[PDB]
Amino acid sequence: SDEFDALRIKWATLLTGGPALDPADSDIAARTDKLAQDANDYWEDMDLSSSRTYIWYALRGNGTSDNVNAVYERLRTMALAATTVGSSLYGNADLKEDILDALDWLYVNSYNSTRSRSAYNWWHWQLGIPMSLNDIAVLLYDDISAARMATYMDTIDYFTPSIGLTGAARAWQAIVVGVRAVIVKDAVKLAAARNGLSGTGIFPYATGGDGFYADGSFVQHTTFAYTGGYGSSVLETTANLMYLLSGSTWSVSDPNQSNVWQWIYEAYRPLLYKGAMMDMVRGREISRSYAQDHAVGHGIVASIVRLAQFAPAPHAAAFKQIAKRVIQEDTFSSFYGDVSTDTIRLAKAIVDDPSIAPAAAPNLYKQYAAMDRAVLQRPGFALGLALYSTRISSYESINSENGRGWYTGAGATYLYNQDLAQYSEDYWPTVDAYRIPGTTVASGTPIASGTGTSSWTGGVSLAGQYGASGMDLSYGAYNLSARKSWFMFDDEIVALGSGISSTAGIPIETVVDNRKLNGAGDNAWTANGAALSTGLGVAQTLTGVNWVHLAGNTADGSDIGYYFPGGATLQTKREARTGTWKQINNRPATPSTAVTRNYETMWIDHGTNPSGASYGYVLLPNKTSAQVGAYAADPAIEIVVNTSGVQSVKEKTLGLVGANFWTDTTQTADLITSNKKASVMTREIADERLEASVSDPTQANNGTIAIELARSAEGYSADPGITVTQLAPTIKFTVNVNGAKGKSFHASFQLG
Ligand SMILES: [Ca+2]
Repeated sequence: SDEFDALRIKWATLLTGGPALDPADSDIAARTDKLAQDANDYWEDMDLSSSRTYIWYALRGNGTSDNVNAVYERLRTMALAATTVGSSLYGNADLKEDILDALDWLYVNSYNSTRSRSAYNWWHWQLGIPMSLNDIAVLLYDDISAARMATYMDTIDYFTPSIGLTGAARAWQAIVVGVRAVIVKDAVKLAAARNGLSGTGIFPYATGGDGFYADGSFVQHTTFAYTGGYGSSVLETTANLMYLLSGSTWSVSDPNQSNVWQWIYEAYRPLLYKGAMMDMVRGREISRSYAQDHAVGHGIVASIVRLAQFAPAPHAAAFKQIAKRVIQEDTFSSFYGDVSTDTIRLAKAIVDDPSIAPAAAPNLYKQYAAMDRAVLQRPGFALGLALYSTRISSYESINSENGRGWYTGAGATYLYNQDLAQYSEDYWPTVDAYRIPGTTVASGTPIASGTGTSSWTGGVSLAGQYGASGMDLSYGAYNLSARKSWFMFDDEIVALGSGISSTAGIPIETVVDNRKLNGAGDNAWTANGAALSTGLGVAQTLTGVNWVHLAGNTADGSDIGYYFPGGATLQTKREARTGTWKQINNRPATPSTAVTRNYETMWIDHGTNPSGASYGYVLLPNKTSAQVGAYAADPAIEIVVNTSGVQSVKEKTLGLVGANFWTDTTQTADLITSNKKASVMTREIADERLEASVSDPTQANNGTIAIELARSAEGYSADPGITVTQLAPTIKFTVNVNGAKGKSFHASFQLG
């Protein structure tokens, strides 16, 4: 034997779980049965005639990349079932041979070097198919003759002989070149595969373009927030290749590989909520039925488990603790239910190890400035905010996918609570895409896929504990502008809207919320203390509303409260909406089955052609009806200002004052004065100290932000970049934001 055979067997185990794959393990056996069934189902439908014109009738068309890719996937599934201990197909020679004959038929009639490397869809021809074929070759290696291996591997080398792309594509090329290298035993190619990981969009942090950013963000395709879509792919592929090579002659030696640990801590951990990977960072993949938030999260944990296998201390350990917690948290979808048998094996080992304790749940406010995203994690809930600007696109839609993604990133708020299923169970193909929670739009009117014309999108973070975001709205498809802010405190989030103006001639509205209800659509809900009808199909206007309470889809942990300072008039409707995934993902393989989900939708009508309109509401997660009423009677927050010049909210109980200044002119919000566009938050501890965080969300200020605070200080300390010019009678300092890329600068002043 040689180190190649050693590596080959290493990858094979990664695919099957290995010989020690305890078939007695409940979950393993369950997974191995689902596997064997799918294989049997395909095998029984195969056209085994030597004169066949296709492998499967439902996937015919030797030139349709979508179909060919699917054909290879099936053959891959069949191979696994034929090589996974415990499978009812393990070692079945007939299956093995039928699979190899299929590959030969495909080589002759579809996948070979006479085809164009760039024919639609190039992705299938260069990455998708090779990844499946390599896996098959590795699994049925022993039963593959030289003559056959040649046709398989020679074809892959033709389509993808090297690594030259970036981000996910580059990683996919690396794993393609790598596994083939192990198969044909090409040390040169194998080394190139290893080096591939050091390229753009992978190990090294990006300061622009595709890749992981130092602030935790992930971008793909230049302007799209993609941590949970393409980022998940880079993570999975990077983890699989690193683990494979680890300890071998071609182990990854690039020091930047430690960046990988940060992706988990900073890029993923904050965007996970009890097993779900937030959709706001999944791009057009939200329109994929097989990749709903929990299915995706399970994939990310699988990757964390893969890294735990070779990562150094104290990372391997932390990875296990994070994985454990997530697996225990997700009571919607069994983590073991949709991951590899090897993942299950390595995961059960972590979960069943009493010495490993579940990591603490994240608790913070984080500003993903590089990708116009922000997140708040608290006990019982998490709020995700998706924005867009001149740097980040509204939404992505290519290959007929995500056709209604319009407002999924235009000031859209995503609330995560104990209703783990909220965004899964066909939320995307049924929800009214024109009414994404938190957004302000021209009623029933879409917008284009692309960046905006405003750079003021981002926010400030106060020690990662609290924060505030803002977005300068101005759509290109039609006329509509506004200043939208969000202030994230401890148990509430305050959304402010000002200067909402339009000449479009289309009724303008701001969505307070749009939640998928229980199967019966009978969730109880109240307004000002009076129960509201729970019937489906009923529309109703609520006038002079101070507060609304909506009972969650779980006995507790998912209720949502809404407080309206100064009262409001809400337009609402509870209805059963029908749709199909094909409607938002028009690809041949997409299921067209109809689904029906219930929704409670609430929004503010700003009328047609409003001028300087505004709004203000507070999201009170998990509070009961009584608690919302109690809050409403003596609210913890207070709106300091809500003009097109400055939006400011104070949180009385915490001594917090947040303010978003929208212009480059001196303005004042409570104790805070700023001379330029800025996002600011202060925390005042009576007669002791005043904390302050400042950021330039535009990421375009090449000088400073001059801030003044209406308090007299004795002393201070501040992050580099900040220069204090005065402490008494008032606090004055400037913030050097040239090249800050939307980061927050902190300062703490000793009052006295
Ligand atoms: Ca509070």
